[PDB]
Amino acid sequence: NIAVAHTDHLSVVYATMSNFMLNFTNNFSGNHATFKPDQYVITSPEGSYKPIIERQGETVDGLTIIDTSIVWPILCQCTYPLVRQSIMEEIVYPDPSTTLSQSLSVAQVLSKLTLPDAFINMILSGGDSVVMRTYQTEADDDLDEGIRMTTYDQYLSHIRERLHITNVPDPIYITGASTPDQIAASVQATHVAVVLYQSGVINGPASTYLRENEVLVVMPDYYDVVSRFANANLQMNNNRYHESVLEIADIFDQADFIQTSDAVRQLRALMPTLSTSQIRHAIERIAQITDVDSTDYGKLTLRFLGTLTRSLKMQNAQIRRIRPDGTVLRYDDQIDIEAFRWSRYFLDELQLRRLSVGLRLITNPRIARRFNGVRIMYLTDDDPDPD
Amino acid sequence: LAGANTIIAIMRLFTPQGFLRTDDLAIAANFPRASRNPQTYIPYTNQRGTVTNEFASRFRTIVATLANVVNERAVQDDMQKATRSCTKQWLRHLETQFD
Amino acid sequence: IDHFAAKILEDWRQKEKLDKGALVEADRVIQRLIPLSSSTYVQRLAAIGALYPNEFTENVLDLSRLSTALLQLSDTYYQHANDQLRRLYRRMYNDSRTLYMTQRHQELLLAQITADPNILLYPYTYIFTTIPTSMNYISNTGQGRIKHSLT
Amino acid sequence: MLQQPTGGYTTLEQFAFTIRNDGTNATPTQFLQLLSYEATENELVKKTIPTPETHLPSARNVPGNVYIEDAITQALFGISAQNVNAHGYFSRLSALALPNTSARLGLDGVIYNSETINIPFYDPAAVANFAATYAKLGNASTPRYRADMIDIYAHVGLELAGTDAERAAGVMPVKRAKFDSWEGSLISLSRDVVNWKILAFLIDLCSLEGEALRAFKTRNRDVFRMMLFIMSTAVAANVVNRKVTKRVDRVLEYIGVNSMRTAGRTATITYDLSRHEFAAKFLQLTFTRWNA
Amino acid sequence: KRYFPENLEQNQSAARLVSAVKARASEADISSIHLAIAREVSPMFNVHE
Ligand SMILES: Nc1ncnc2c1ncn2[C@@H]1O[C@H](COP(=O)(O)OP(=O)(O)OP(=O)(O)O)[C@@H](O)[C@H]1O
Ligand SMILES: [Mg+2]
Repeated sequence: NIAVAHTDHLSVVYATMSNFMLNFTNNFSGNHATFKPDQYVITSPEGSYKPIIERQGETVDGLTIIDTSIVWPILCQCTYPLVRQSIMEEIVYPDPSTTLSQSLSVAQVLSKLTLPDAFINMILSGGDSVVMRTYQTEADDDLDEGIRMTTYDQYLSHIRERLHITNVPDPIYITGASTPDQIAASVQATHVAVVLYQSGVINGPASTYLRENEVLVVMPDYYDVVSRFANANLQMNNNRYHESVLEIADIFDQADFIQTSDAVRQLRALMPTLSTSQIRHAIERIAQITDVDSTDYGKLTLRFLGTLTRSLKMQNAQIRRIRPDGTVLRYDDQIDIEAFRWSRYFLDELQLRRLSVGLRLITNPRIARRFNGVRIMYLTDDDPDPD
Repeated sequence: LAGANTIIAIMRLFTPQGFLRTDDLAIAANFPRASRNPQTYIPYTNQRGTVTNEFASRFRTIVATLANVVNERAVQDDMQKATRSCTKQWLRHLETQFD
Repeated sequence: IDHFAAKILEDWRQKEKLDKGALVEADRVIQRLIPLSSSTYVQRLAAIGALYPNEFTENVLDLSRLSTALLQLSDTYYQHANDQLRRLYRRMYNDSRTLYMTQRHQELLLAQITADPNILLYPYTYIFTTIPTSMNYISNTGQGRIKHSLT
Repeated sequence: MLQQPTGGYTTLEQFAFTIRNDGTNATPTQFLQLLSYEATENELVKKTIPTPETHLPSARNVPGNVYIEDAITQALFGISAQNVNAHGYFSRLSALALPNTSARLGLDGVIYNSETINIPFYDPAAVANFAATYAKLGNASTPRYRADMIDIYAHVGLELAGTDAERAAGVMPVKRAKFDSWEGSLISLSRDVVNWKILAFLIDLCSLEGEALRAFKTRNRDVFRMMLFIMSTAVAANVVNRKVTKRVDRVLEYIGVNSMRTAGRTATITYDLSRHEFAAKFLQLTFTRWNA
Repeated sequence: KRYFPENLEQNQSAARLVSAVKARASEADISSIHLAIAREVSPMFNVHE
């Protein structure tokens, strides 16, 4: 008696609601045996990931507790427009405009909601760095010159997760049996110039390759590292190296992953040393400068949401499925949707387009009117040219 | 040790992130010092990069290790199963405090 | 995975019967499926599946847990001592959407087209040459202890 | 009207094709010199291209002067173009296909319905030749007539990355193209190509015949390859940059393999599905003309 | 205090966790904090426990 209404009416309401803008995920497959929701997170290399689905346990005003008892009223004490037909209720066909205008409002809010965060994290993306020592293979090398090295710990904390995000084969261990051509094949496979060391002394042609090509060897530890190389030149020595920082931009160069323009490079060079709290302060000030427009329904969703965003690092934040076992899977072209391959710093295509023009504006010689350095000297001011 | 790798690996979280420093100024000042060659171990060094903090990144690998530890923990009670995942969330929040 | 497994088994039995040269009523020349979009593991199944590896004729695989064995086989082929088979398998794994077939199949496809000109068959295909392997494994699934006579 | 020379319209200095590079107006060939290739394990083997359909789509009654050139060049290399099949004004090229039509394809790349004063235009016979094939771009979208968007790219690879030997063999390893590069190089290249007067190249490719045609194919091979390069960047799965001793080398992987990818990226111009069917149809036609 | 993410302190599953943390978290007191800092460099004449 109820089944006619559940099948012939409710079904077109589920079908129509399936098309709504914000119902953005698959709900089921029909297989109880195997259906597990896809589990994306907003992972970053310099922080823990935020699962999008979590047992956060907040009831969202009782949204997440499920009373099965509700089937009883349905079967027994409820009426339907179809079941009633002996009065004939006309069916209702609600206007699109009410939900659409709401869905759009939400999309308008949450689109721009991230913007100041997005901009700053877009600038700072190249700024993450690893400490690296540069030992000198030969006499009269400038301290910048020579084989470059970093602890395995630094490769883990920074370089490796970014290799996962960039979706490339893992860099080869070099055993000293290794030909320079193999190291070349590795660097061609993983576009960052890096090779993990494994064991054994490394032959000299390979060393000249690691020097000429500025490959960053990843030594497990700095214990008598000169023993590791066939120092036939006998210039290399454990006390002879130069430690320095290496920015992620100085290694990686993927376009929508890591801003790497000489303009942003320069802008970053002008920056003071930064804590995460200083960055958060930047974001809050940029937010306070531009009070974003929103429709009244958008202010309503905003205050409903409706507070902090600051807990999550977005340094090179990406969207990636995690395995239920908890490992973060590399992007898969055949599974994950294409729009997730690179968060484009969470900016719109048009903003990126304008952003290149602006980088042309900032880097312009004519507006470089902060001047550094000065010269105290005691001359007469006879014919004053500022130049 | 051959069979107990996870123990040693957990133990490596306890290794200090500072450096050993000769008491240069105290030597120059001729301050009393019972050690033949004076020095103290400073718990942490200055940040050298413009953005990354070597200390906070260390803590990140620590909480990651621990999250793997809690994750690998067998539990039988349902509440224990719950506090497992909650422990994981609270770790992931401590990470940001530390940062 | 389980579907791809059963189909790989079917095409291997079929190709085995074809290679013996017997006339056979193959309902379709290449029995195995062509993933268009799948996880990694399916792409491995497709790869070793298209290899028609000697191991199946030798019964080196255990068919009771087929896909597992198939995954396992793929791994050896992923790091095979033979450069030819390894480069071949890698190639098949990177182009999973392409159907791979030996020439002796391809002539059957051409015959099938010459018979019915508007027959539809999968557009994206590559004709690899089968790589010979000399390792004649003894094998026998099924009960019975072996009573060796050592030399 | 512009009379067509003994060579193509491309012989005129008015129609020179030149991408900007290193502070000068480089000919496409001396940019193609900068390209280098990392071969991989995969093989591209070119199948025979299917013959383009006999059907020429109707040029429906459009009162106005369609800007055909701009449309083709933006469906091909545009930084923002999409739904190129929605309007379907490419069919308008068919109006030029008739003998003795009053329509003229202007050097501006407009299709005037009538000959008009002070607007120079191509010789109507040659344009009828060019329209006789490229009007079929109008049915790039119709289900009966879409081009393969997967197989044709192997041909692209051969005509771009191919060595003379790999080309004669008809089978080359899949290659990873690369070149020492400046900031925003692929966008600058593609915008420098969107400006090209490609109708000159197309009209000469369709009209010229005999030895005079063959000299075109050699002289303008590099131009074809440059367009091919912008397309191949449009379909490349990824476009990494490599740091190397304070010099950056842009690397697109891979030449000759359509990834079908449609999500945008800063590095290169992007195809919507419609632009995939468009470029694939364009390639079917253009290669079908190119090999004869 | 900043011990718990919002609103994990409110989640029912977290009780056994939250209480555990609350068993450990001493209230801040500058004398004790400064003392913890100073003990790092002051000499130890009676083995600490
Ligand atoms: N049999 C295979 N066929 C094709 N590719 C493989 C194969 N095995 C591994 N790979 C590739 O090499 C990487 C190796 O991953 P890893 O071996 O750590 O775990 P896995 O992918 O489960 O493989 P395995 O099952 O061998 O452990 C994978 O990312 C995969 O892309
Ligand atoms: Mg069947």
